[PDB]
Parts: sequence; structure tokens; C-alpha cells
Amino acid sequence: SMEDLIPLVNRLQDAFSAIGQNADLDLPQIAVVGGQSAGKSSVLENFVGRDFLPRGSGIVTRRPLVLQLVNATTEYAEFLHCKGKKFTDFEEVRLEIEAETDRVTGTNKGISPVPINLRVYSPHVLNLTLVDLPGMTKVPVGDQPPDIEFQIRDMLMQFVTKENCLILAVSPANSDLANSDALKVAKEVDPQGQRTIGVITKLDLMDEGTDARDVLENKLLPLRRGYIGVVNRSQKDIDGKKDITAALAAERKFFLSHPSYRHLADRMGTPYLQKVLNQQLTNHIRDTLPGLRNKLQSQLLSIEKEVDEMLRMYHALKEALSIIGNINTT
Amino acid sequence: SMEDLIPLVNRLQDAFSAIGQNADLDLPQIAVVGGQSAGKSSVLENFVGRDFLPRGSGIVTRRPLVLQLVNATTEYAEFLHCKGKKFTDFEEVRLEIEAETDRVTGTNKGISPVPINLRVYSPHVLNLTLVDLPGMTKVPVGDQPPDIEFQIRDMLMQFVTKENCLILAVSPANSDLANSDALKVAKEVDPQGQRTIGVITKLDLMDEGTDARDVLENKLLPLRRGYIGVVNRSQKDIDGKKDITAALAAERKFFLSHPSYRHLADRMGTPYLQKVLNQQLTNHIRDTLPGLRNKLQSQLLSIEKEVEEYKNFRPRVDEMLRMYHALKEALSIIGNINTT
Ligand SMILES: Nc1nc2c(ncn2[C@@H]2O[C@H](COP(=O)(O)OP(=O)(O)CP(=O)(O)O)[C@@H](O)[C@H]2O)c(=O)[nH]1
Ligand SMILES: Nc1nc2c(ncn2[C@@H]2O[C@H](COP(=O)(O)OP(=O)(O)CP(=O)(O)O)[C@@H](O)[C@H]2O)c(=O)[nH]1
Ligand SMILES: [Mg+2]
Ligand SMILES: [Mg+2]
Repeated sequence: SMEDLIPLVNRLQDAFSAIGQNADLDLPQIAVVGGQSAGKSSVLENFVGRDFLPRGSGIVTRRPLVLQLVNATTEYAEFLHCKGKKFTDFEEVRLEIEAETDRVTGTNKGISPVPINLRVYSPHVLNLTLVDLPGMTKVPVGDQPPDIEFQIRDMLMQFVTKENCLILAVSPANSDLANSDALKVAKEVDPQGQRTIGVITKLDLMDEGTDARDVLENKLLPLRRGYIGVVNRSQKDIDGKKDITAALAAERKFFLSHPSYRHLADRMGTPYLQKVLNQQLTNHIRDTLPGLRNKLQSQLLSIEKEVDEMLRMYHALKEALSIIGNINTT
Repeated sequence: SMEDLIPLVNRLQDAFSAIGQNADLDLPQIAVVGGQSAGKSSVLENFVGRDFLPRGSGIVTRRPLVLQLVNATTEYAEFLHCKGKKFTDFEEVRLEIEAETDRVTGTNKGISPVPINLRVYSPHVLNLTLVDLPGMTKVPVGDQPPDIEFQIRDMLMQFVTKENCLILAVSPANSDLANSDALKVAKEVDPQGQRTIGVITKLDLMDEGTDARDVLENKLLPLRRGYIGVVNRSQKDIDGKKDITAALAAERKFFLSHPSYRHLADRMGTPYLQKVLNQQLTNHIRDTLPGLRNKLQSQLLSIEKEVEEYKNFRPRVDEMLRMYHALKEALSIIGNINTT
């Protein structure tokens, strides 16, 4: 179904452009937040469906990465800071992000508030904006300033305070949920949980004799949108270049076999997280369309009853309305 | 060995009692700080040498436990709130701590700043004050107030602000050290690191492909006194009643077999942390002795001449003799301590 909606939405956005009006679906942006090493970058790139974000132990993401997915015929990527070049090898994209980070922050744990801008072109994506962010901390290391914690907090606040921004509150299972930096920030900016999606990672690392059932069932710390558990690649896995299909296969096996979670399998995992996020995106689209539809109808009526040689407007509006109708039918 | 100093020290504090002076030997108060579930209660009871602190997953320690070790030959324990009762079964002590907590906090995650006073009598301990505290958190659960983080923080602050408080900054290895609540707290109250000891737990739970070598080698986040790693019992271990000896054996085996920690094995483990903590305690005592000795000498010398004439010339004021002997006794004990 998603494969049918995506191409229609791109057509509608183009149609709006032809109309030359300040009207857009205003798709919400996706931001990932949480304590350092919570597993944020893994979560984000999994949603996009490509291995391109630097991941590792310790401090990895040291600058915000503003990613704009752009629907296009060709599949490639390009950074704003690299005018001209078109990356087709995503490993090179990952390497470039790292290199661009080191260039500005150095290699002694430093951080920078300056975003790395990346556009990923593909015909199977929504024109979305996703933001990868540095993890929250408590004490400075290397050459970080004494107030590193607040410099990072400020950094993510500028993204998560944006209206409608979908907040991926990432928390590792091998730590008590009550210590979640992700949830604390989420509750400050979105207290009612209207745009917070709880994500519990590292389920495979829990101490023997423990499990996150109460968390995953949305009972330990209830969230309006609930919680979705995932099991991503470990350091040994990253070191060994384990591929995505294999990681996803291991995650699926994990939920189907674990005695504390198999009854929840159908609501756990990376693929299911993708569906949940895509659903929230679809909900925004369908919720925003009626207002636009009516506006376009009003604009059309004027020219329609009157039917400057600007006859194009009639067809442009007519086109947009035809697309909306198709979307409403899916 | 430490078991040599202990007997001497108690006799010293007793000698001062006979003299009616300030026994002193103001030993530092040891407190465990860290995020919720960092493994504080395990570390604390491991140092005491007995299993009696409630440990488990989720929120366990919901009230401060001010524990006073009291040297005594009978070896037992008594709670201030259990007037007239003395426990001999430390497991019953553990149950009581939990029961007493439930009585005031309920069973729905609630906490209370009202400390639980407990005294453990044993001939293998120094008159110390240990403080078990609730783990720091960020978001409330159950019927905890929305300011749970600060109530817990304030609870700890009442103990760790004291100049004479030895801070055991506990942080689990399977979490990033830079995000440690224990280290944030410790740095705020003791920036120089004069009374902070970094304890790293759960090294056995680290992700495959990672290790805490840089941490344990005092290189990632250097502390004045460094770090000591330990491997305590897991939840499964608690459920299975795994005994202390087995846990200790597994911990030692862990450091000796791990390629990243092998060369550090001799500066790692619970027995080592016990030694290090004991060293700081002993050092405090030794720093205090010169002052006490001098004070005693001055007092002695005064009556010394009076005793001299009493034993040599023709004949109650014999309170002097009692004092003479008590003072002599104390100085001798100090002398014995000085020679270790
Ligand atoms: N076992 C296991 N390891 C995981 C899981 N998710 C992430 N990791 C590991 O945790 C570490 C952090 O991964 P990463 O995706 O970079 O988290 P991040 O929060 O983006 C890191 P930073 O906060 O520095 O940007 C890596 O070593 C990765 O292999 C998981 O579900 N299971
Ligand atoms: N595998 C493993 N588990 C550990 C280790 N230390 C503690 N745990 C586990 O962590 C949990 C918490 O232990 P606890 O000693 O209560 O930590 P605490 O910080 O005192 C808990 P609170 O903050 O509620 O008081 C228990 O399930 C225990 O088995 C360790 O070194 N290894
Ligand atoms: Mg990251
Ligand atoms: Mg405890």
C-alpha cells in the first residue's frame, strides 16, 4: 500500500508547484533522541532502509545530520558541503559523514552544533526530513566544554520543539527505563505524548533473569503511542560487516522465540516500527488534505464558472484535485 | 593484614572512653551513589562482607540505609525501629529492610527520605558508617512525584556534601561512562576527586566487541583515584541463591580470562576494592594518631611527677593512678598501631 501512496504524494507536491501557491502537505520531520549510545543512528538508518550512518561504541554522532529524502528517478546521494558530487556507494556516504565530522570536530571527542546536510534521492521515498543527533551526556570527556550536557540538550531542543516533529525516544533495554534521557526530554517538549514514539533497543543484552515485558506492553511507563522494541547489530556485528537482512532475520527470530515477548512479536521489530512511523505520516497527509482540497476547489470555481489566457491554472488545479481524490481512494 | 589493625583500633577507642576524652578517630562515612540499578547495594554489602541488602531489578532501595558497623564479639544486627530485637539471621535482616521500606513507601515504586537506621555488630569490623542510597532517575513511575529525580538527588546530597564522606561513584559498564549520574554528582561535590572512588560494575554484561579497558585504565574519564571494576551476581544468580564464594570465584576468573583486562586483573575485583577502601580508612587513622598521641602525652606528663612521688615517698586522690594507667594504655596501643 505504501508503494502506491508514495508516488501519488510526489505527484501532488509537484502539482502544487505547478499551481505556484504557497501550499504543501508539510510532512512532519523525524528526530531521534536519547542518551549517548542508546542506539539512535541504527534506528534512524533502519527506518530509511540503508546503511549510511556512522555507528559504534563511545561518542560517534558528533554533529546533527539533517537528512532530506527526495523522490527521484535515480538512486544516489549528495551533501550540501560537496557541491557537485553524487555518491552512489552508501559506504562512501557513511565515510564522508565521518570525515566531515572529524574535519570540524577533530578526533578527541569534540562536538559541533553545525549540521551536516544530506540529500538522498530515490523513487521509493517520501520527501521527508530526518535528523540524527548526538547522544545526551552528563560529564565532559576529551576536549568537550564543561557544559557539554547543555550544549547537546540545546542542540536537540531546536529540532524536537518544532511542531509536529515525530520524536523517536530511543532507550536501551539494558538500563532501567526510569533513567531514560529520551523519555525525560520527550515529556518536557511533548508532555501528552502526541508525537513521541518509544523505541527500546538492545533487548538482546538484558541481564539473565530480566526482561522488558512491562515496558514493551506499555505498562511500566505508559506512553500514548506505546513502545516498539528492536534488536539491532552489536559492535562485533558492525566490525564483521553483518548485513541488514541478517540483522533483521536475527531480530525476527529473537521476538518469535523469547518467552517474554512472542505474544507481542507482531508488534515488535524494525519492520513494524517502520509501519508505525509511516502510519503517523499517512495520518498527517490525510488530515491535512481536506483543508487543501477545499482551498483548491475555491480557487478552481472562480475560473471554472468564468470558463488573461492563463488557462493553465484550470488544468493545474484540476490535476491536484484529481491526485487528492486518488489519494483518498489510496 | 587489616584484621590486625581492627582489634587494636577498637581497644584504642575504648582506652579513650576510660580517660573520658574525645575518642575521635572520625572515620569517613562511605556512601554509594549512582543511577538506578548501577549495582550500589551489591557493592556496599560486598564490602561489609555479608549478604543483607535487598538487591534486584527495577527500583529496590527506596529509603536511605544508614548502617553503623560496631565492633563486638557477639556478631549480630539490630534496627533502631525494632527495639528489643537482635537479628542473627542476616537473611531476616534483608527481609526486614524490605518490609520496613514497604511499610512507609508502599509497593508501588514510592520512595521516602526517612532513613532506616541499622547497626551491625561483628568482631571483624571497624566502627564505620556506611550509607546505602536509592538510585538516581530521570522520569517517574508508579506513584512517584514528578520531581522524583530531585527528591532522590537531595536525598544523596545530604550525605555526599559532607567533607568526610567517601564517595563510591558506581557506574555500570554496559552504559556509557560519560552519561554517568554518579560521576556528575561526585564531580559537583568533590571536583578534585579527593574522596571519590570510581567503581565499574556489570563488566560481564558488556556488548560483544566492546570492553571498558580505556575506562579502567583511567584514560577515558580520568579520576584522581582511578577506577576499580567488579563483577557482581546477576538477577538469575540472586534467584538461584548463588553464594558469595562462587560469585567471587566467577569474578576473579572473569578478569583473568578476559584478554582486555588480564594485565589489570590484580587491580580489579571486590577483594581489591575492599583493600583500597581499607587503605583510605587506615590512612585517616594514621593521620589522626600524632594529634591524639600528643594530647595524651601532655596530659600524662602533668600527673607523671605526682605518680613518681607517690611511689617513692611516705604516704581518694588515686583517680590519678587510674588516669595514669589509662593514659599509659592508650599510648601503648597507639605505639602498637604505629608498628602495624
Ligand atoms: N547488542 C546490541 N548492540 C546494539 C544495538 N543497537 C545498537 N547497538 C550497539 O550500540 C552502539 C551504539 O550504536 P549507535 O547506533 O551508534 O547508537 P547511537 O546512539 O547512534 C551512538 P551516539 O549517541 O554516539 O551517536 C554500537 O556499538 C552498536 O553496535 C542492539 O539492539 N543490540
Ligand atoms: N550481571 C550482573 N548483574 C549485576 C551486577 N551488579 C548488579 N547486577 C544486577 O543489577 C540489579 C541491581 O542490583 P543492585 O545491587 O540492587 O543495584 P542497586 O543500584 O543497589 C538498585 P537501586 O538503585 O534500586 O537501589 C540486580 O538484578 C543485580 O542482579 C553485575 O556486576 N553483573
Ligand atoms: Mg548516533
Ligand atoms: Mg540498592
